Amino acid sequence: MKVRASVKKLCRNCKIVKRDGVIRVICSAEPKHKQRQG
Amino acid sequence: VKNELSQYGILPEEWGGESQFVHVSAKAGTGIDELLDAILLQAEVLELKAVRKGMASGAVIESFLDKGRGPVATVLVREGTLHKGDIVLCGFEYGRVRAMRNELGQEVLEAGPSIPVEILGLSGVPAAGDEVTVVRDEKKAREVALYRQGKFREVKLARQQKSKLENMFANMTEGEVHEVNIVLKADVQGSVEAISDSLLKLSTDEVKVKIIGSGVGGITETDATLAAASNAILVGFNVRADASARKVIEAESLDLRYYSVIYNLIDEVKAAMSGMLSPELKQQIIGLAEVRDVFKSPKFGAIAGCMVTEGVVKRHNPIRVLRDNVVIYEGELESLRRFKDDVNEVRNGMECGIGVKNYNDVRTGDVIEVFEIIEIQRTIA
Amino acid sequence: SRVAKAPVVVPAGVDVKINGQVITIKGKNGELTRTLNDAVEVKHADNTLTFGPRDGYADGWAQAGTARALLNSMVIGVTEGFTKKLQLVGVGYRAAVKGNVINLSLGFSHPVDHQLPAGITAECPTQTEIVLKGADKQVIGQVAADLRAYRRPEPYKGKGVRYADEVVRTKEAKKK
Amino acid sequence: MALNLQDKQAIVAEVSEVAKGALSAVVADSRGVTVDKMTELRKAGREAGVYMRVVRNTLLRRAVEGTPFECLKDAFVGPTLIAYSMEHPGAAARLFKEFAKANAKFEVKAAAFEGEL
Amino acid sequence: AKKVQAYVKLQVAAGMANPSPPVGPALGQQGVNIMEFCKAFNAKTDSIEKGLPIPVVITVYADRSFTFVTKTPPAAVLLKKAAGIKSGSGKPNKDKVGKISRAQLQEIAQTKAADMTGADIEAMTRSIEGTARSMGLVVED
Amino acid sequence: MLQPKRTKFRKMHKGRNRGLAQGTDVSFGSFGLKAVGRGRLTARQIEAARRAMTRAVKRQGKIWIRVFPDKPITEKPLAVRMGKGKGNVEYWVALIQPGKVLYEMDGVPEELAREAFKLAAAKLPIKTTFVTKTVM
RNA sequence: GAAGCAGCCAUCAUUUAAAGAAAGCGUAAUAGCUCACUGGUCGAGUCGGCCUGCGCGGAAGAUGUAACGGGGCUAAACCAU
Repeated sequence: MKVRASVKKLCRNCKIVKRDGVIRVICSAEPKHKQRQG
Repeated sequence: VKNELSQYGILPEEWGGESQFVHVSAKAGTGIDELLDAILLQAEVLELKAVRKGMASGAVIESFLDKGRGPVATVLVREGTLHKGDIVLCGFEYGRVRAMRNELGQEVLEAGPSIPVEILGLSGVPAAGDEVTVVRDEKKAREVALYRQGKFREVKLARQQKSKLENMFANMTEGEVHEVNIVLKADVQGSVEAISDSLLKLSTDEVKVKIIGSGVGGITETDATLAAASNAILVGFNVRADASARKVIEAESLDLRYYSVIYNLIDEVKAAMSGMLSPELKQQIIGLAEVRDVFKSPKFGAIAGCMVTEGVVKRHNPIRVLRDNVVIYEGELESLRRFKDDVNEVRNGMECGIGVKNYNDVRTGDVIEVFEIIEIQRTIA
Repeated sequence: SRVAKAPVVVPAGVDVKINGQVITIKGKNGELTRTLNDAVEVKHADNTLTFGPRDGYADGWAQAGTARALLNSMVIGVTEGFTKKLQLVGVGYRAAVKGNVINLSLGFSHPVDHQLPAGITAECPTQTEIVLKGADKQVIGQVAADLRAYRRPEPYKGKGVRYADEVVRTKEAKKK
Repeated sequence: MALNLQDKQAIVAEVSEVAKGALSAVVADSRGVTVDKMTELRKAGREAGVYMRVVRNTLLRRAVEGTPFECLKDAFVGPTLIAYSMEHPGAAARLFKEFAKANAKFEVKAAAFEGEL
Repeated sequence: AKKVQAYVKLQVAAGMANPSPPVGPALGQQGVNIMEFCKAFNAKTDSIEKGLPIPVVITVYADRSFTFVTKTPPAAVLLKKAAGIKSGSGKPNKDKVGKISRAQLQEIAQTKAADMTGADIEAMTRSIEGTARSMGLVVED
Repeated sequence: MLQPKRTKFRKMHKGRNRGLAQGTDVSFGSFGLKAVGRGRLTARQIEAARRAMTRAVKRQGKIWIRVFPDKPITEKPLAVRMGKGKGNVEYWVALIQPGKVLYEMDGVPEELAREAFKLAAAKLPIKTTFVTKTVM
């Protein structure tokens, strides 16, 4: 998945949730939107 | 399979009008008994009444060349009793039959009304997929054949007229011309006509690929001579070279391939066209430099002192000397001098000098854009 | 908020045993079904297991709703049981059940023979469906995931192990 | 959203009137289709949006106050999303039969299915 | 009937009739029924008028009296009876092809009020007006 | 880009940045953008920042530009030793003190003016904040 | 196999509780499966920002821990008293 300094978001079905030291981007509708870092 | 062919007009079994289906196994290999009965049953239900004691006729399955037995053809005879002495006319091919030869049993004298038999001893190679008819006399079947040669000359003049009026030009309309030529001989004459069409199918407009001199059978002296005369790749299917081709090949070793599978041939013509293809597209800056303080020199006329403002400057690359979106002067980077000495390369924030042969046109505050050009090599698909 | 602040029900003939901080419910099926507890206070009150924050902690409601969901699921586990059918999409795939192992052939040369814990049991209506029922939602869900692990869903053709509720998420083959 | 105390006042005087009369509706919706209600609507196109409207009015916690004492027989609401109608000629009028023949496909509960006098 | 799972659906007015290939594998799965043109569209004509767009729904079932998806001629009968092609404008357009009025065009297909949902009259005119902005018959304020 | 038309002189002293900015009030915009930090604002920056929000609303509204690049900055070539006279003229800079209103903007809705400065903000090099017109 | 979600155009309104000629998966396309919007149910807090205090990520290097002096500490830190 993507790594970027900013989370930035994409769509309303992107949840935007922390795991440990690492934010993830979890999108039910779209794995293309997947990210970590933040 | 039964349901999916019940979505089409194939006459499906029971739900449709009944082309009968049989369920048997050929990939694994388990009989097939039922299928053999079904094939017989359809042929018994059909009316197959045929002359067994009269005259002979039929079609040519596949034709090829033998180098001890001559041009030959495998001919299925529809109408019974092709005899030992009969005169035959197939299209533009004629002759009295010398002998008849078969793979179920070697020596054939009088044939059935449903069997393929090889014929041998003919004038040229008879076309596959059309009609052989026995005839009254040999002399008359010269005269018909010479009329059919007149017909092939009518088809020759038709194919000669067509190419000029389709696009005005003899060949290529636009100035960016590229072509590939090939010289092709397949062993089977039905094959040579079919796969040559598929090699002219795949072409793009920019690089055009074309057949010159399609052959049947072994490579010969004159076949190698055509690709020596005008550059082309010389290929043959199961076809291979003979001694009089080898004599030309050992002198000038043209592109010579005797082959494996047709897909690799269709790939290698595409590869040849791709190598043929014109190669470059990308134009991208390396550096930008500002001019100040002109000097004069007998080497180049004027010398523009420069300071490179951005990017890298290299000895030979194209340049654009510009002020405010006009190109003031044009060139290729001629002289790169730093401080007092000509040097291979210079990077931004550095004093430079440059002058170009027949440059005397310096204006301070003009800008040089030096730019890199990068090849890409397009590939046909 | 709201459900972490709610007492959870005791349907009689459950064990409802508490001994230190373990909570051990056997009931209407199964055995054991034991959880161990931390900073969630809890009061048995006949028809409920009533919860609250324990002494000096900052995790009131946030530990408690965990315990709320746990002792709920233990009561549901001893009564109803958990999960559903694994279906086999992808032609030629086959499930063979035995009391120890769910064996699958998912295109692999070696047979998988996947072993099943005793608090769960499994079933074959068909050679393609595998149904299972059992004591605990955490353990049965992990077993379904271990089965799902062998051939994961793929959006090109959907081959491998589904649960029959996840998205197909179809992606077109781009020869175009 | 809505402040209940000021909002309910305007509604009840018009809404309550249908219940008081000779007959009142209790039409419902669940696993059917709205396109069939738009079928009953193109029937109500004939009467210009009055008699056969099958009005999916269904509020109870912002509206339909209990001040008249005979209106709560037909005004209960829940699952099976509720709809009203309009009645004037009365005495088992033949206007109903056009609504009636569509009941083959079901479209849940309808007027006088609850067995009241 | 009670099944809408698989069918094929077309517009079949005048010489316009049929989206291009019903003789392909789209309709070649099906069994046969004659009735449904004569059952479904053909109900509503003499209660309304002539100059109506014509949709159709093709399917087959055991009782031979199956459930119509489209109940009716498509709404903009007021435009389509008056002008254009029988299915409609005969071309998509922003502008150019016509105009809509409030002095003489109201009453032309007044009978389609009986099987249009479009109810009392001032909203019934506006409901066909947006359809006519689709078709192209736009008029300045 | 942008530069003064005629020299008082062709080079300048470094100077200092103590004290908060004088120009902190919105003149002509409904909205604008004010600088929280301080720093050097290039002529490439002011060119870029105007270009982006112009493109976004295409031609809607009107902008004012309070900032101006007043003084030059000089810079040394790579090869030269220290000393040997002051560097040559290289670019033009708008030096700003903290609290300076950089841009102002009027003829758009509120959120679109917020977007326009959000877009412009990444072209700007230092910390900024959004402003509303108000009174004395 | 198009009737909102493969295309192109209209860039609007109707019927209407409420529903934009409809945002997605889905269907061969509708439907299926929902959103937007509201009814029933349940039950009190609910939603988005702003100013400041202290953290988290952004954080990859060269002989061996190797950027609290070390052990080691959640007070043996930090802030205020």
